[PDB]
Amino acid sequence: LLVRYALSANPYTVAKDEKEARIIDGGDMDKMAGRSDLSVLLGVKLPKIII
Amino acid sequence: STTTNSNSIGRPNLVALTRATTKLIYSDIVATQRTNQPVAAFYGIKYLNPDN
Amino acid sequence: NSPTGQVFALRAVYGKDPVAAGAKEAFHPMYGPDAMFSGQGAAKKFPALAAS
Amino acid sequence: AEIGGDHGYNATNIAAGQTSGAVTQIGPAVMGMVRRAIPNLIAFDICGVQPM
Repeated sequence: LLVRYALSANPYTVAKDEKEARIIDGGDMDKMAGRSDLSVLLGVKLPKIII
Repeated sequence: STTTNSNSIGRPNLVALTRATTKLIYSDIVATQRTNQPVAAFYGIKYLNPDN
Repeated sequence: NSPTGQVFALRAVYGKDPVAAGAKEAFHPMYGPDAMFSGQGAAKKFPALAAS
Repeated sequence: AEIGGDHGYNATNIAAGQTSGAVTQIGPAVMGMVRRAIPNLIAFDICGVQPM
């Protein structure tokens, strides 16, 4: 089985240290790390579950 | 062994447009009425006790 | 109907890799078809004439 | 006031759509595809044709 998709980031998400540019590829996560606006992450520190 | 590096893509498809507009809010925050002259005059009529 | 238009070409070549440097075009008008590739040339390796 | 701009006449830029002004192009058009012509065959009736 083969499945193909793009899976890009949304616009208004220029990569850091680049800013002004107009060919911005919103797929290369290595350069899009954190440089989004429409989603915000927040981790949570909790005590470990004993197994 | 013709791979996908031989065929060269043409015009990429335009899937989505993305405009940016604020949730403009002034119809609900204020009270509006169209004025027919360049000077708008409101009346404030107050009810006063004999001590004004 | 749009600025900066495009046009494609379809060079047809024979060989394991159609993009490697030096690949010979199949249906070339100036160059005769290699009428040994589908024949005896597939069975052995004919050396090419050179200097000396 | 928002000049249209132009491509820098660089095949690198023109295909990608990188412009100089505003409204970077979606991409080139598609004027068509040209492929090599098919050489014609010399009729085998000159020599013996004996279907086995």
